[PDB]
Amino acid sequence: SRRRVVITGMGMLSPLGLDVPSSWEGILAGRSGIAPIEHMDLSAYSTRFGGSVKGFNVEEYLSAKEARKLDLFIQYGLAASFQAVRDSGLEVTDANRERIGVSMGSGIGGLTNIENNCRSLFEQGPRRISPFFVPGSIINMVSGFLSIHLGLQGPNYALTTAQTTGTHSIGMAARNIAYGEADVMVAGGSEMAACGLGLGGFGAARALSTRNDEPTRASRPWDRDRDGFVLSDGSGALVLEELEHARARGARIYAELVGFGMSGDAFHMTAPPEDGAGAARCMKNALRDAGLDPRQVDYINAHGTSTPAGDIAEIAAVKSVFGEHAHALSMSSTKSMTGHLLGAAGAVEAIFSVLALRDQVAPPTINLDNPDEGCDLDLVAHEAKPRKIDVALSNSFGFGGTNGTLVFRRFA
Amino acid sequence: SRRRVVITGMGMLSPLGLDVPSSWEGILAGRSGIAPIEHMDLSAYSTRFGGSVKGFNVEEYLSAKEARKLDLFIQYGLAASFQAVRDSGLEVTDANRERIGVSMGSGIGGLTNIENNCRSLFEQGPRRISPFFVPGSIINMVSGFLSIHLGLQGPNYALTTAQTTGTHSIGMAARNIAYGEADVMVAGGSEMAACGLGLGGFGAARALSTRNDEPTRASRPWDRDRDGFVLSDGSGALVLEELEHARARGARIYAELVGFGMSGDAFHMTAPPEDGAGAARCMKNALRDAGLDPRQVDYINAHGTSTPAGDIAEIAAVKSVFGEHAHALSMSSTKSMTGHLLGAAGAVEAIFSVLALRDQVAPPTINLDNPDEGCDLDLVAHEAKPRKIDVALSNSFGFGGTNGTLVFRRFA
Ligand SMILES: O=C(c1ccco1)N1CCN(C(=O)C2CC2)CC1
Ligand SMILES: O=C(c1ccco1)N1CCN(C(=O)C2CC2)CC1
Repeated sequence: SRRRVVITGMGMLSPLGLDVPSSWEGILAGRSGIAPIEHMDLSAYSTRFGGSVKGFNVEEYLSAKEARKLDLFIQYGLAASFQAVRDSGLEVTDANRERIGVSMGSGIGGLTNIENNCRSLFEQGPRRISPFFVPGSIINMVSGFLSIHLGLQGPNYALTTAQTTGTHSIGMAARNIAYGEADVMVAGGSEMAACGLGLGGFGAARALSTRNDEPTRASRPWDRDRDGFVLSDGSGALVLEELEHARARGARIYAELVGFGMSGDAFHMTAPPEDGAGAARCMKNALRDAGLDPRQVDYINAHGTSTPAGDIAEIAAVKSVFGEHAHALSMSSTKSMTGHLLGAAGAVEAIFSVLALRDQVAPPTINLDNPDEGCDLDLVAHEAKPRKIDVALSNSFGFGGTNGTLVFRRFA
Repeated sequence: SRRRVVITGMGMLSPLGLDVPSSWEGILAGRSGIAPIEHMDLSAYSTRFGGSVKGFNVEEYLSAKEARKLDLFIQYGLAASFQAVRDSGLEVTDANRERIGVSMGSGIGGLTNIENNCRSLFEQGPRRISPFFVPGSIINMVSGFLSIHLGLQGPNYALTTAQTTGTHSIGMAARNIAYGEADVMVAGGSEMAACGLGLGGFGAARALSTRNDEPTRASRPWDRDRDGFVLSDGSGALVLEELEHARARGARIYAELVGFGMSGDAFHMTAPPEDGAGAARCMKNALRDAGLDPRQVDYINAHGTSTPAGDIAEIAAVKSVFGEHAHALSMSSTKSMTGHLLGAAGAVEAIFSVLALRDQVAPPTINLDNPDEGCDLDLVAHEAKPRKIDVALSNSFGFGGTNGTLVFRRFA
């Protein structure tokens, strides 16, 4: 019968910092992690900025020997995973290694490595492709390498649900624990899509902000002058743990994971429906799963990508689900500061939702100078808002019409 | 408690055929689908052959214009999915569409599209990258496009666990039904990795057979002259359905899905342990999940990839799990005929396991001319073996040490 799931450890790389506390400091200060990209020449591209991880030192985590085999998205996912395991205080033993698994996902995986190898193939032939090309680029190798390095023998898998990946990974990993398939899961996502193919591909779709001359102002969820999402890199990982398992070892518990929803829009390959119908179905599934009155929701970490259609769909969904209570809750987009970490967005936003519960503060939506038509909720414009938060919801929506919602609440 | 899950529809593209019955006729005749790869200059490559899908006509499923947006692996996954839904006779309505979801996966997704868009980017710059590059290449777009086309609003996700994908996809979809999160799921996997990048990438790891002179003899699981796997393309999809839901509409039930195991080896990025400890844990987990004694197993569809270490690991795991019963079951590798469909392997092999139950016949391991040291089980060498089969297992092992086992039983 269904067990309770709590969060005992968190880990992160983001455009705002190389761990959770540094990133969260940035979030509560309204700081932008968006800047012109330095790691390649984008003069031919329509978008030349994004949210890069700054000063990542893989030698805090991995031998130079292992690191050279791995795409940046795998390095970032292992960094966040290792942080989360250390933060949890969990000791892996022969007694518990079969009950600890991992589900770290990605939207696009090792696109930098794949591009570099494609260049080698075309210019120099197949004998110049790296022997590590497949295992060093494939999405499941965060799960795989973490399992090998820590000796985790529980369920081992990876999701890829585009911009919903991190939210789905955490929710499904919680179900594994709830249903008795594991006692502990490391779950989240990682992404590093800032190669020519990534910036070029989203650029070809005209999906990205082109505010090159003012990158920190580009991500402006619900602002009338928004012109698309900002591409960002990084990782989030949580240690999810069965409640009695955590209590038995005297774990520090950040919060309880009480609800998870999924739904499909069944609408369009890339566009969310204007009325947010699929997002509303997803949130209602999540709130029913948590056994909650919708009026218990205090804070929503929105998907809030800074696209014209997505941002207004989310207002329409939140009004549909919460009715008059839509005017009492606080909803913000931390993507205003971090940009869109794609498959890692739901993982870092789950962590920000847990810290909102820990610190009783709604992070701001920076850049919200002129809320658009109908964007008249408490969107925490400009500055962090201390407030009572017992229940926090984190939403994600992705290509293929795929929706996820996590519901967290305070634990005492 | 848990609801029962049955298989009511199946769909496939394989190197043996453009549907399930043609593919299965090839399997029971011991036919090879392996041949030199056409319309591609593989002179510079150490492997020049594989399992291609022959004569696929996407316009039976999609308009030319919608097909142009999608990588071949997505086309293949949608073909199998549409076949499976047609075969099930399910009618989607407003009363059930929130209870019908999708989990179609892939191991390495849209290599062909990545190759072609790299070519554009390198020769012409980023403004010639297709607008459809991202949504037409990402792994979750089989689930996405299928849900849009059929109006499915249930759980919508995608796994990517390398060579384990199709097995994990089916098993997790069965959990969604068992635990009441859906009444129907379409689940399975698809793969098209015969580009330069797939053959080049696996070739750089020296993982592939190089038997260019006799491609039909290349895939020879447990044979002493095996020299690595054969890369193949295609897709498998099953309609999974709650038992009372299937009985109520008079569905034709192929078999029951009674068990699912996962485990991580935590051993090595690409190599399984010689003793098959991880595969043994996974099979024991799946039999425990089914409430079955090892003695009740009649037929195993091995992973049986034709690699030196993988094939012998599986013999060790089967001896370990089954003890005095290990010689009484039959175990075969249909990869001897189909080659290795990577993330689609577990999907087509689940279908072959279900048909072994329907037809009371173990498919052959072709090319097993000289069994290797210790390969002394009943590996169904050369020719199909009619026999009693009440319980059939299908095993998958992949990069990262990820394992999956499905347990099927006859239904009456
Ligand atoms: O949790 C870990 C960790 C686990 C295994 C190896 O490192 N760390 C150390 C590395 N960190 C930093 O460098 C902080 C940014 C300053 C973050 C905390
Ligand atoms: O989803 C994507 C993608 C990148 C750009 C557009 O879509 N990728 C591709 C490459 N993949 C792989 O597994 C690597 C090849 C080995 C799967 C994930």
